[PDB]
Amino acid sequence: TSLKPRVVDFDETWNKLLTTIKAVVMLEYVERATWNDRFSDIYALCVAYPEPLGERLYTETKIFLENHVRHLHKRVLESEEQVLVMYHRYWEEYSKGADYMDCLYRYLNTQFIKKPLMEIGELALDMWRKLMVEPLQAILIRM
Amino acid sequence: CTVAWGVCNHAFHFHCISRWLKTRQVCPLDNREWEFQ
Amino acid sequence: DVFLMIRRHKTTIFTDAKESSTVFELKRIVEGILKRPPDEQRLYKDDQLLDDGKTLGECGFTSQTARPQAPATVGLAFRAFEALCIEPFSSPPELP
Amino acid sequence: KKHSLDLLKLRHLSP
Amino acid sequence: NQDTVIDLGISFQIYVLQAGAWPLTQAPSSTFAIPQELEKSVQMFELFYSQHFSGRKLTWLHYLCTGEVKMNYLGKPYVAMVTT
Amino acid sequence: QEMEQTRSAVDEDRKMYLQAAIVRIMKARKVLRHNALIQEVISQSRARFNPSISMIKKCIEVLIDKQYIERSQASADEYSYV
Amino acid sequence: MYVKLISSDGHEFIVKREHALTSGTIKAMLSGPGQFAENETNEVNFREIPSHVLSKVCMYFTYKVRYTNSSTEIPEFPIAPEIALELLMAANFLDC
Amino acid sequence: MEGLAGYVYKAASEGKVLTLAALLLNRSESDIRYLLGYVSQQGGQRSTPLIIAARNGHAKVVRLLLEHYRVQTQQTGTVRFDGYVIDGATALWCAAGAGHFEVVKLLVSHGANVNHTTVTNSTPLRAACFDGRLDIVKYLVENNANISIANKYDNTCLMIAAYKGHTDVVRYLLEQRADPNAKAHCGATALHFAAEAGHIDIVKELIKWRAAIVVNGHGMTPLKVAAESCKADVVELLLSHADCDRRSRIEALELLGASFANDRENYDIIKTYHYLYLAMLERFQDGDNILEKEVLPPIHAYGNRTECRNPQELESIRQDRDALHMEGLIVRERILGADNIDVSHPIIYRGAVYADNMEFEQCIKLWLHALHLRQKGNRNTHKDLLRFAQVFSQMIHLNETVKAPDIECVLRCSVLEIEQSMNRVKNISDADVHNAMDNYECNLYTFLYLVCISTKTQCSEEDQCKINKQIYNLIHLDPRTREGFTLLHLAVNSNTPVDDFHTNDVCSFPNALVTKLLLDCGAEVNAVDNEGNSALHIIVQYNRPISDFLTLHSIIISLVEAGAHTDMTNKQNKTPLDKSTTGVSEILLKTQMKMSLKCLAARAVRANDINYQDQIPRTLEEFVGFH
Ligand SMILES: [Zn+2]
Repeated sequence: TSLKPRVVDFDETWNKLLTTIKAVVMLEYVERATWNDRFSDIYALCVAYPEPLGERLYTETKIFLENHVRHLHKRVLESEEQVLVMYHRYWEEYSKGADYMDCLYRYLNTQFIKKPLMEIGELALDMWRKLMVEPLQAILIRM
Repeated sequence: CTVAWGVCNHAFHFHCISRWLKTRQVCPLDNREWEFQ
Repeated sequence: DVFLMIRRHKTTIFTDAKESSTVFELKRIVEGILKRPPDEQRLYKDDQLLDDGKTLGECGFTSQTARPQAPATVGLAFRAFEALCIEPFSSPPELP
Repeated sequence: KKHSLDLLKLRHLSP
Repeated sequence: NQDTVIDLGISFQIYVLQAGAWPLTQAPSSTFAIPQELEKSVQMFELFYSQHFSGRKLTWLHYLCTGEVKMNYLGKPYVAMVTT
Repeated sequence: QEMEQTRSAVDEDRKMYLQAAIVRIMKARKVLRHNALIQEVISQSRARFNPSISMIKKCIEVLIDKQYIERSQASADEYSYV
Repeated sequence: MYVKLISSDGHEFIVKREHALTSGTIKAMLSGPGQFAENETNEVNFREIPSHVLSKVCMYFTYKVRYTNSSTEIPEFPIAPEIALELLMAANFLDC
Repeated sequence: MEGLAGYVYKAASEGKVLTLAALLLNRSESDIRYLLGYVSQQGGQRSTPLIIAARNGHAKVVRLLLEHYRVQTQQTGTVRFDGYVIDGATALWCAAGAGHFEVVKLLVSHGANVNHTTVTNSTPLRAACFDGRLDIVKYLVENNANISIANKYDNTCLMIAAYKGHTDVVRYLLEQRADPNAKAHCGATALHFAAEAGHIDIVKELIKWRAAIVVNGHGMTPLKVAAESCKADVVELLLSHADCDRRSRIEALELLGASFANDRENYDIIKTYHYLYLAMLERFQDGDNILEKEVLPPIHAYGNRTECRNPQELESIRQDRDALHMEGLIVRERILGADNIDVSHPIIYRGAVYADNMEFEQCIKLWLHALHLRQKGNRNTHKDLLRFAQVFSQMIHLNETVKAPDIECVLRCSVLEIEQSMNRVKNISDADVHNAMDNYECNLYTFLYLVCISTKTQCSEEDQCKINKQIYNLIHLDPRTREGFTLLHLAVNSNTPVDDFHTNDVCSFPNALVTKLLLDCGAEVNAVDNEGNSALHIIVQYNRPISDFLTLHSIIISLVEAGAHTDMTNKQNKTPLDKSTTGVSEILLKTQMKMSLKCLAARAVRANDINYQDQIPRTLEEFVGFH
């Protein structure tokens, strides 16, 4: 096809995008042709007629970041003995995932977020703060 | 004050150029007829 | 600072060079960026062979003609030389 | 320039 | 900060001077050709200075600045440095 | 040689200051006596160099040719402008 | 050092990485997982933009690298009427 | 025809007969009736030829017009040229207002319009009372005209007679057994207007008819109204009403002494001390049922004084002039409250006197207090903010430090009053929308002067943060002038009016510090005016590129660094390079341009007129719109 603004189904595009971005956050080896194809998917979502799906995409990736950080929170909380090691490993993985998410979601950052809202890398860091160091601040500080 | 340019790449002060053209219609360095922009 | 569009079928390379310089290092750099033996590259300027020691400024294109804009239709072929079947760019859609 | 001298119901004073 | 990796080979040190404030000027002609080994620094500082301190034209003065000397042809006797 | 030209560089600088000072006085009252103007320009240009009587007299003649100042027709001592 | 830009219609365009990092989207595509650090290929798949617009953005990459800050008499960049409004969308996608 | 209408208007202007007779015959009926019943537009005002006949005292021409035709006086026209010029009035209205009795009586003799009701329902008796001629009023009431015609704001003819110095009109009106207790819109009942201009004979005339004393809407008796305006004689007359009471008498004397301290026309400090001492002696005269002062808490604006509760301290402040000025201000504040209309002006006058004597800090305190009172009362303070801009630009030009909290306070007041000015412009459709628009533009200019002053004054980090917060708050309302100029555009423009007072020495537009401050506070750097010119389109058109090149350089750097488009086009599709009209600005902008393929492609799309609607991203439609 082309970059023409076309009516696109949000469900399947968001499903493939969610799979590739959870693979990115967990640092699973994702195909790089898939990486470029999902750049194209981001562009298609931020542009599609009759209403831009930028707000819906931002809300959906916010929900995905929230529940992934909550899952990591539950895992590090149940890993009582190695909470520190698990938090360090998950922090490295999630920092790389947040940087690569700010890379993948560049069209939202430079065309929807800054045109208020706050960037996808900033959103991932804020969610990690509020749901991953804010709840267990006391135990991490004491450890 | 304002700066007045010239057709011969000659830019000077407005008052100085006005007094000079009141004296003569010749550039103060070369021999060419003064004009504004 | 001559510019070139070295074409071989679908593959296209944008290359910077100097006004007065031979095509020896041109073949060496396309060897380096194409990952293939160096002897099979043969450059065609509008489908004619050129000397391997003659400067590319005198070859028919200069920096005044080969700008950072559309540089040249320089074709490339590899000995198996192969037939020159340089694929053209896709035609633009019919505008209203 | 003399601030004091610069100093100085309009619809109601109409006839 | 530049996108490509650039090494000058020079520990650059420059004293940028206001034109009308300072008394040293270009009253003599002094048509000096910039040395080729250090021309990369002056062709990139002007690239740097026009990008940051825009709208400023540099008139390089060579006879009020020093330099260092390489002795590859001599055979490196001791260490020497004089004005550029 | 460099010391001599710097002593002569200020000579051209003080001529421009004398011309600027004379014009500045001549736009406040538009006419003064010839002897009254000399003491006035010395008083203004006093924190800087002290101008000689011969130099200010030459600066008047230069400013006459520049048509910034001109001697009055009724009295040559009085200075008008044009 | 050299990246490869595969168009939608098969065509492969090879331009310098320094030339192709002047666009934000390509810089984001090269970074992240699957950077494919072979130091010579760095292929990217542009499944949407056709061949002519990708050729034009590669010419623009060369043009901007050459004229980033120099030559105040900047030459005009020749946008054809039939390539505009499709190079504009391509430049928006690439964030050039 | 309009030309023959102008011809007959010129004929009737000179009061001639044969010219009008030759210019109003040899035609049909309808055109002649239209000529005699339509107004001509002269000097920007429409007026009947009968209006210009009666205004010049040419009664013979209109008398023969009434004899030879059946012309009526019921034509709609203006009221009067002395600052009203509102339409709706009849010809007899201005005939009475022209002070010509014979034209009035001949217009009554054929088709009287004594009971005319305009948009202000002002009868010709209103203009007759305004002019002040007894014969016109007498005849007009003798023509069976009601004298109790109250306006929408209830302006009886007796009120305008009392406000003016025409005692004959008001004495004839009260001789007809008119209502003396006439309530107005603001509550002012006859005596309040009479004892405001200091007309002693009129006040005597109404007390003879027992006009009575009643408190108006603003909490002011006629006696307190008289004492507020330094008119001592009407205060004397109203203090002998046979029902006045001590508390009112002493508060009136205190108010009179207060008013004499700070006024332009009536400034006597000896009268201030003497009336304050008379009120204090009459307070502490008996020792039984004594009336002690209910002293208000001290106010920082008037120094730190706490009135004068004893005659000894009043005696000690006898010879100290500024203490007496402050004492008068404080007792005036106590008597008239902090919510009266006229309590603020003497404070401003004392501030102006202090500023003229180079005493600036107390001037700022007094003017800030007046500003706070006027903003609590929700009044137009665009003159007061300009006054702050003038005095702040007088300390900076005099190399005097300006206090940062004072600048913050006046900036907060300016931002709030610009909010209320926006509300005033939005609410008022076309009643006085031009005055509100001019006040809005003046307020924007005064805010820019205050910001320019704030840039040149060194401030602490907290005070600078508060100033930036106020500027930020004003920016996030997007204030726009008539021609779409945002708050950034005027600080960029060179045609932005700087006031002819001391503001010229400190406030120069374009200013690189104001632009940098606005861009740091979040000004929309890509905002457009009505013509489409952005902030960059106006700085390039600046016609003094070399005289203040330091200013021109830094503002373009700030505009581009803030994120302006160095390529976007206005409504006329003119790039700022094309609209640069200057080599120096063109060189600076070409140095500062950053090239993008999006800009070149959009420029090619716009130049070739390619249909881009519904073929591009919605966010890119705007980009094609300006590129
Ligand atoms: Zn010339």
